[PDB]
Amino acid sequence: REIVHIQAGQCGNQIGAKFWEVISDEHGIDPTGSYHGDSDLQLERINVYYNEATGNKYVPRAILVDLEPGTMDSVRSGPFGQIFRPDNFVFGQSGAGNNWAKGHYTEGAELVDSVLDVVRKESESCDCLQGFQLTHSLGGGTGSGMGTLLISKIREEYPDRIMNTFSVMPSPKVSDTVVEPYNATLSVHQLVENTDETYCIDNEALYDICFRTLKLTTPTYGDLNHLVSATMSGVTTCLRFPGQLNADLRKLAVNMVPFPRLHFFMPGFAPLTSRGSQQYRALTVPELTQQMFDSKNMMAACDPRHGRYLTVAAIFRGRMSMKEVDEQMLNVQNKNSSYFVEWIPNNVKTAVCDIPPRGLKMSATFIGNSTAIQELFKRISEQFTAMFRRKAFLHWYTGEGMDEMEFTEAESNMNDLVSEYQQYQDA
Amino acid sequence: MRECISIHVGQAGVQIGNACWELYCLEHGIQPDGQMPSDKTIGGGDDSFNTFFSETGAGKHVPRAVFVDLEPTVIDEVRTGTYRQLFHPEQLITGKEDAANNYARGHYTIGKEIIDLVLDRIRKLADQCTGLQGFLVFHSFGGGTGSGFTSLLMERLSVDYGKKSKLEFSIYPAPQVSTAVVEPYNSILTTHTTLEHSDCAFMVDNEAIYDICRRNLDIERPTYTNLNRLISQIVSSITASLRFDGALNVDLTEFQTNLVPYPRIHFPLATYAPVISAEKAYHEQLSVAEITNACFEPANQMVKCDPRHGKYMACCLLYRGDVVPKDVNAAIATIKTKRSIQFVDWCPTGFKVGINYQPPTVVPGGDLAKVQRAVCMLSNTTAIAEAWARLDHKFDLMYAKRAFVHWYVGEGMEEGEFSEAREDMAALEKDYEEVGV
Amino acid sequence: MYTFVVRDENSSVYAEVSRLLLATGQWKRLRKDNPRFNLMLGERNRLPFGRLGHEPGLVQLVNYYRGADKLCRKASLVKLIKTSPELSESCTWFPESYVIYPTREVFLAAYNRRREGREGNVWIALISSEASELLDFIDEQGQVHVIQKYLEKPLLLEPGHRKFDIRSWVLVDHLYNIYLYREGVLRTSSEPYNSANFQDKTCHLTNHCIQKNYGRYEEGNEMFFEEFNQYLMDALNTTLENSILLQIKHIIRSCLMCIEPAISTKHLHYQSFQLFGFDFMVDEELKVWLIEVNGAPACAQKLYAELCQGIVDVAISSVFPLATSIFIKLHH
Amino acid sequence: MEVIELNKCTSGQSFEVILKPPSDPSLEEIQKKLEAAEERRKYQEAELLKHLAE
Ligand SMILES: Nc1nc2c(ncn2[C@@H]2O[C@H](COP(=O)(O)OP(=O)(O)OP(=O)(O)O)[C@@H](O)[C@H]2O)c(=O)[nH]1
Ligand SMILES: Nc1ncnc2c1ncn2[C@@H]1O[C@H](COP(=O)(O)OP(=O)(O)CP(=O)(O)O)[C@@H](O)[C@H]1O
Ligand SMILES: COc1cc(C(=O)c2c[nH]c(-c3c[nH]c4ccccc34)n2)cc2c1OC=CO2
Ligand SMILES: Nc1nc2c(ncn2[C@@H]2O[C@H](COP(=O)(O)OP(=O)(O)O)[C@@H](O)[C@H]2O)c(=O)[nH]1
Ligand SMILES: [Ca+2]
Ligand SMILES: [Mg+2]
Ligand SMILES: [Mg+2]
Repeated sequence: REIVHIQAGQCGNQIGAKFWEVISDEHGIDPTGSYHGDSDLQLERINVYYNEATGNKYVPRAILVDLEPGTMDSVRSGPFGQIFRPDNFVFGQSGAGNNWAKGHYTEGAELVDSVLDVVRKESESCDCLQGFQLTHSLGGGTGSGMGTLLISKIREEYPDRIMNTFSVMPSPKVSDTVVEPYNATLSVHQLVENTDETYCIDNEALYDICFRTLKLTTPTYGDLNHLVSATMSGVTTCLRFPGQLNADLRKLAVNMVPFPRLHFFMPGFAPLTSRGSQQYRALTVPELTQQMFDSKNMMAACDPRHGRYLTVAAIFRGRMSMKEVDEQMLNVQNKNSSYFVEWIPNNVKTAVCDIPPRGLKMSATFIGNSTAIQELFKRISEQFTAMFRRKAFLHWYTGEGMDEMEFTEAESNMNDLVSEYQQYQDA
Repeated sequence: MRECISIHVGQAGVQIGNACWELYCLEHGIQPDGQMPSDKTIGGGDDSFNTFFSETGAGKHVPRAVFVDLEPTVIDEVRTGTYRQLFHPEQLITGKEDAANNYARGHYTIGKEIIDLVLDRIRKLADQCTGLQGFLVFHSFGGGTGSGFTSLLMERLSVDYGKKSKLEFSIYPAPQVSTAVVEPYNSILTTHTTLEHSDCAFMVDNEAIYDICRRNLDIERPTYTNLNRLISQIVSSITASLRFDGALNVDLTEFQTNLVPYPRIHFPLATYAPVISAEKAYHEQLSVAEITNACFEPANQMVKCDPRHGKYMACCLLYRGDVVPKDVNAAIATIKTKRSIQFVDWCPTGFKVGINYQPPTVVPGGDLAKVQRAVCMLSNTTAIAEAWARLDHKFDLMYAKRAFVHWYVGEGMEEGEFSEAREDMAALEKDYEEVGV
Repeated sequence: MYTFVVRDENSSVYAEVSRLLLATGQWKRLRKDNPRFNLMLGERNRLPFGRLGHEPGLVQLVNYYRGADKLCRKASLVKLIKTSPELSESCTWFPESYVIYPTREVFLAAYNRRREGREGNVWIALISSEASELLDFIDEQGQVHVIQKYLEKPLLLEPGHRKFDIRSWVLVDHLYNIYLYREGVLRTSSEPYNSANFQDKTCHLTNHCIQKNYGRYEEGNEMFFEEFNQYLMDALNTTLENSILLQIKHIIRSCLMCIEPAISTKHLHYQSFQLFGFDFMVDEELKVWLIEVNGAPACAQKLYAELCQGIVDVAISSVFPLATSIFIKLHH
Repeated sequence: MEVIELNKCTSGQSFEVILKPPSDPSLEEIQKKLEAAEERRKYQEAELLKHLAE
């Protein structure tokens, strides 16, 4: 059950690069592509993300995409850059200019088919293809505009596979351009229709965690991406390692998504850690459980207590008492049963993995389908109208052929998304 | 002699089948390579164990079994396991993609593409049978394959083998070992579709087995292997009369005769005692009266329910070990005074007893201790409908919002089959009430 | 924190039981159909006992005993006493009773016995002296009815020549301990009893509700145990303990010990307690008779505080602990 | 308590004790429903591909 990885744009390639760094280290694959690992648990499900090359070398099933050569050259220069398959670098030269229209309709349109060719060559090699995961942001042009254009084309060719995305939402606390609410609103409209599961990695949450909890006075993208890679490793453990659940992307959608449009998850991690510095006290299973459900550990700036949980998935990594994990997880639901919908019985699932991530003896990753995620969409929606009611900065988009009416339709579709999440918060 | 074909569907059915066939082999003296030194009729025979095993010219004894899972991981361990020589490769059928916990995907989408192949491998076993009795179908309620494909297969078998009995060993969903949030949907869907095609069904509620493992086997978190070795013990007790010489329950038809007076109410409750741990260094061996009494303790039942607030329609005691009828009648006499055992007015208040002198067999390195005597009671009591109420309520909570229903419609199913399946369930619960009041 | 849910809003008793529990700060009330409760204060009819005891990690308790209806329904009560060897046909504290459905099993044979000596032949359902008067009154309704010997010579308090009934409140906990509330109540008829006119059934029926004279000799036609003990002393030279309460403790013990094997939750996956109200009648020879067992009982206003608090300590906090006794344990 | 129909053998015995006396669809039909579903599937997929075509 192979997964095909796609990272698009500056943000997609940067967090995408760290993901392959992180999980390569967990599976004991070095930059040369060779396995130098202790446990056979590291190789049992290694084919989910890696192609096995002659000489018994491992190649990530990854496609590196961008409309500009800058960041992709950075990836190749980087520590694990040589692990990638050189033919899977698909890039243009013009750049998207933080413009969704450029990524979706004009500059990206020229490059889309070449990417699909590399995607296709990786799919035909797959014994049984689960689907795809895309890393990108929604505030730029390439990851936002071209990524969603890629997602639409992949669904056309693989209508019966899972589409998974790691989508970085924009925040003024960490913003490159005023037009990010436009890029995000246009992308969400697409994600609502063409993705089965998308993890909402909110840059606002990453900032606040770095500023408040990690006491980082001035946080870089590397400090944010340290959180993102920790989350991406955690929400991938059930796929990469053997377990009782025998987890895959389709079963995750079945259990997490009661209604097809409500497929935007609140990720969470515990314990929160700043790069480099390692603390020496392992947590207690009770500590993991409360931090992971704590609003301060959520990677999307939403208040779980302003909503209700439709479904929850928790994964514990480390050597610990599964009996204690059971009790503790059971304790939090019974303690706070008001924040879980009553009409989906047994909507919290817990999995365990023996191997912990680098640097921690025990950790917990949290995946939540909370109706509180509407707060995220409300925030982006408010930033959008503030400019849109004055038509400000629209000329960057209309110059590439877009129409005002497309913005109105995207604005409206997202507002419906918020109404629908509200519907089940009162149900 | 009349052959019985076992069909193991899905992970739960396959892994539970492994436990059973491993236990059948130890009980009959069949080693993992298929040889049975005790069998002096080489290459064939019409002995009681030949109901479940066929013989080759080379003297190997092969299970009259087919294993079918829509995914290869589980049946592949059967291909490389300790009993890999036991099964012919055509007995194990696999696909590449499972049903994703989706009844509709197992029944309609993926099931439609593998049904003809399975029926043909089933036909290959049926062609070795001088007088085929029927089928024993092992599956789960909660799995997409175990629910969706099983009902598909149950319908076809009624078509192709209309004169042969079909018995079920169904695993009823429990959150302590749950694998999907839609398991209530799959249970109701497959029960509704299978109900008329099953002659008798033994439900094992994972909650009950799990707790029995924790309480009586002192296991903090029981594994599937822990549950399955205990389950195979119960299954072996139920099937022993088919594989051993006896006067009671010698054909699948006898199960319907003795346990099922009305066709739809065909879910007998199974209670098993004693479950004693191998780790206990000092054990006191329980008497015939102590183990018979334990059969009326809800903690020893495969489903948790209160038989005191229901009515019996049949009741069998299947003893294994040092038991003689005098002790059984004495235990029944004292128990009848102290217990709330009410029968329906149109059935006699009586027990049908079977005794096999060979005491229960245990797998070496298992968690179950060896006992001098044991019993499995099979009683058809309306109290089992408590399980239907629990399951139907959860179905009602989700279906009220049509949560997850889109996954089913997306495989070609119609919303109407949900309400139709739940109407049948509502009727089932009412039929149990009429009998039980 | 423990959790509980309420599913009977007309429970005066457990209305209090919620308030006292929330006030402990250690109990939180979920909504009706939240399955993840520790305690269920459940409905009166069709309570879903089959659903209790299947929530992993949750010890569930409930304030009703499944199967206790057998004792708390007049039709079943008579069938229970007749058919249980523990009680037997030769039962000396339950008036003659026969169940007659509307469309005479052996009821005729008993009424004809009384024409042999013209003994008192007053029955009840309602009160009549001719069988035809009563029998033609149960078919006029359409449901099951039971007729029982009317205690023609009951005990009357003077001044007033008045009729009463004693209601005792009994609590049975998850251990099947039987707790008898030390405070009882006499529901008194303010009307002077007289056997000439049954159909003026206001001095004959002692229901607090039916006495729509309300408050003459005692408030709310309710006399408490201290008052009734003093009277018995001053009037009859005896006590409530010796002349009455022994027999009540005997009946309460006998009725609940009879049905224990059928309702006990000792080895069950959920647990039961239940408050009962036993209603007794005392004849002129200081003999106590059992009239009805009430599975859904209502307390007297003066005692809600004390009893509902005893319910928490004995039946609830015994299973969900927190950070002399008002009951009398009837031993078995 | 009457014991009845006691049968014995080297493997064991069996008997009955009485405390008290009393007081399918065709193959083509399966083929229709199976194929009706696959069509409802193809219809919904075609609608998807038409919408993508727009
Ligand atoms: N007792 C017992 N229960 C099992 C076992 N395996 C799975 N289950 C239960 O079966 C239910 C899920 O059914 P599965 O057998 O896993 O489903 P499946 O037939 O493989 O179907 P799909 O995987 O969805 O295609 C859950 O309730 C599990 O608890 C087992 O080996 N023993
Ligand atoms: N055999 C009998 N002889 C004389 N009086 C009797 C009697 N049985 C009952 N009574 C009296 O008449 C009334 C009979 O009605 P009944 O006992 O059914 O009312 P009730 O008990 O249903 C009200 P609640 O349920 O609230 O206690 C009793 O209150 C009692 O005072
Ligand atoms: C738990 O975490 C994961 C599970 C699965 C999975 O396949 C899978 C299979 N049954 C379930 C499941 C059953 N009842 C639930 C109630 C709520 C949520 C999930 C479930 N979930 C897959 C994952 C995963 O976490 C990260 C990546 O993929
Ligand atoms: N968390 C995180 N966010 C990023 C990173 N790089 C860019 N972003 C965000 O992505 C948006 C800009 O998108 P970008 O990927 O650079 O544009 P693109 O290359 O045209 O797709 C802004 O909201 C940035 O805050 C990164 O490395 N980490
Ligand atoms: Ca032979
Ligand atoms: Mg940028
Ligand atoms: Mg499977």
